[PDB]
Amino acid sequence: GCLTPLKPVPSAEQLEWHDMEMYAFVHFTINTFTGKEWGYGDEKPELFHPSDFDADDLVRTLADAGFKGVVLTCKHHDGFCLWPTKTTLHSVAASPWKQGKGDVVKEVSRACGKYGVRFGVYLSPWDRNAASYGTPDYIRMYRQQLKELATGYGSIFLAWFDGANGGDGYYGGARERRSIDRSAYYDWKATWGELKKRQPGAVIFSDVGPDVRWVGNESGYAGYPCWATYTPVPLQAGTEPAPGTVRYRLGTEGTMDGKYWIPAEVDVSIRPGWFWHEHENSRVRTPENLLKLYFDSVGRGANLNLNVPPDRRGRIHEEDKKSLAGFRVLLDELYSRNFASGAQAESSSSWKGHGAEQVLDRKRTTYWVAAPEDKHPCVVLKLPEPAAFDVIRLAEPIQLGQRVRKFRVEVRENGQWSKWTEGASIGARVLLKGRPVTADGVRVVLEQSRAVPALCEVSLWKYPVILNAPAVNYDRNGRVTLASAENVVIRYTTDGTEPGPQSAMYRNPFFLPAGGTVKAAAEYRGRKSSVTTQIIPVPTRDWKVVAGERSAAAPELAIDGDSSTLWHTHAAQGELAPPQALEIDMGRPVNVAAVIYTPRRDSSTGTVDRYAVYLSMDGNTWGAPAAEGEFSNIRANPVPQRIDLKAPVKARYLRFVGKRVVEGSHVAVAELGVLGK
Ligand SMILES: [Ca+2]
Ligand SMILES: [Ca+2]
Repeated sequence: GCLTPLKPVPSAEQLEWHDMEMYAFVHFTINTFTGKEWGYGDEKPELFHPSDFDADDLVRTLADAGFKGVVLTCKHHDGFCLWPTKTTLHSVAASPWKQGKGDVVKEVSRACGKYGVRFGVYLSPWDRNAASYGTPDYIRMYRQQLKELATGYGSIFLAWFDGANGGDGYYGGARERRSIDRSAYYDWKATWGELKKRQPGAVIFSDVGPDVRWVGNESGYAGYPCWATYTPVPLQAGTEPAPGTVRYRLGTEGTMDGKYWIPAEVDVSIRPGWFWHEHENSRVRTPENLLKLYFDSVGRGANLNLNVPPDRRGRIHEEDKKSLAGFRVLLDELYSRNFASGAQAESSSSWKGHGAEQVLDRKRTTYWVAAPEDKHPCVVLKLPEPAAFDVIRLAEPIQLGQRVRKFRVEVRENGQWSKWTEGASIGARVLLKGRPVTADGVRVVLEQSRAVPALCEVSLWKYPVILNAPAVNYDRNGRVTLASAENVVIRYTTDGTEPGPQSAMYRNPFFLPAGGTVKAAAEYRGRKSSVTTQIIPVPTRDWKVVAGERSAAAPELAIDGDSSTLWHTHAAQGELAPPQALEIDMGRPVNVAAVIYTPRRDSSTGTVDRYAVYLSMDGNTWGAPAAEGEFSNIRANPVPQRIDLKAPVKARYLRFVGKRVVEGSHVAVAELGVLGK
């Protein structure tokens, strides 16, 4: 079955790149040691002194996360080079890292070889230290740097050519603004030709790059359809397309029937900034985020390039490693069971031996092709029994072209077929997520295509369960109800320990008539979730309101357990001013140790700041205040406030006196509770 291709087609190196699916950035240079996202160029190389670098750890941590390549920023915009280049001493050769000089590029490419992951380079065309930048001599220097990187560090699978500029820089002390004709300065054709002479197996990235294109954003999403084909058009009509001179937002979806084959890379950072920042340790993308990113990039037909910036300790930070390990666990669960492996494949037609069955081995080299006859080609998978799934994966033999243009996927439930998902492009691969179904039949219908269609993979998958922390709710009876999105086991503790994997399971609403602390956690297939911790106050069903201004709002709205219900003293007669008091008969002698005041959410009107609480056992003699003070920072942060008693008191009657407020001049209590440890 030697079938006729559909121009354009990818090359062998582009096919390998596609099959990689995903790979990593490592933004690491002197800016990592300045705190800047873009360096100026005046940095002393003294400042590149990573304490405890270790490249094996770096590459291994990335490879365990499933990334198949590492792209190192060998020189970023600041112009400082991570290897002892012969073009400048604004390199590691000047740094105290190592006795004078080591070589980060050598170590990272060596570890990439050590762990079977590809190695690629980023060499910023815009050099902000080279005093020759703007003159042809900088082009000579840049060509020598590219030769050095492409001569002594093994195979390079991708070279990353950033088209971004921005003008000013140190430029060897010039401290000047320089601009270059981006569409002609770097003379890209010859530089890239020489590079691909000494690295025939490499792939060129840039906004136009003859091999891989930029997705046109840095937020981490390609657009569906994300055609691999692409025809760059310039920003300024007439100029010649080049990195930084093309309508780049068009690179988010590609071009329908393009003239060239430049598939898309989704470069995105695990953190807001491309380089390591300490104040971003709390903003590292969660594994669920990274999986969503994986779909919105890989599962749309593009490839993923996640940036993991080593800190200025020279290591991937602990948060980054935690998130990467979680992301690997989630990708592994996603591909635990292929609900198509074991199925039968049928087709509306076939051509010269490429039968339907050929889509079950997931291999991109074996494929089904329809006959140039039926205008509605289709592929049916029949399953051994109804199976629970929600994700389909489709793939084309892209080496023969990209053919599918509009397509749908129908599922068979309860004996009947209904439409489940649809789309436009397939290309390298597409992950379609639909409604969760229990089905034993899948139909892929290729509605329209320019050339006789073909598929190399049809596989079925269950999207991993998002383990959201358990909701812990309670009524005025102490009846506690735990809940979560379905199909999760919930463990819980009431003493104060953390919910270990051997803690009490949740089953039905349980009781806690003393007031305490609940800590719950969700579980599914060995993977845990965040721990919800909730303090349950004492029951309030025997509580009656003994004293409190009624002519405006019913005081029972402050002990009804609903924070969205409001007691106030803002009657149509007047804004009756503080102090406003609530005397509560608790119905039973309670051993109170804390008082909870829940203010209103939407406003700061009526919220109290200075408070007094009296306790008694007859409601007639109160005495000195049982507690006393202010609610510091309740204006900007109106949340439930806790009055811890200096010493626990046993009492039946409680008087809460709001003495004065934050804004307005009536008192407003949303809820009022009591804790008795
Ligand atoms: Ca196949
Ligand atoms: Ca209330």
